[PDB]
Amino acid sequence: WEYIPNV
Amino acid sequence: TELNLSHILIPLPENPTSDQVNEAESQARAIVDQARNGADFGKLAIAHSADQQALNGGQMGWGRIQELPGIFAQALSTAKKGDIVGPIRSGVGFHILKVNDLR
Repeated sequence: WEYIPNV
Repeated sequence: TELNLSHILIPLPENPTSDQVNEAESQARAIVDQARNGADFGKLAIAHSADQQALNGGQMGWGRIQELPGIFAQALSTAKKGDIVGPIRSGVGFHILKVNDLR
């Protein structure tokens, strides 16, 4: 992944 | 084997009130409906996402599903290209994902 959002 | 995804976050603070939750869920569900009816998802992110990649259309690139948070991976089981998934709630608010492509 280039970017993984926070949850 | 890998999916290409984009993300939108409709934010909620810690210990949100019922009013805050209802507003965010309503906005998130409306965005899901728009995205499932042809709206450009990256532009919906530019206009509505609170995440840091909003201006880049919420692009996540290519990757392996299980490396993402379980709440995302589980929701992406059997998803197809073009699918919009969500709203998915977590501590930071409501998440919406678009499956841009698969390879």
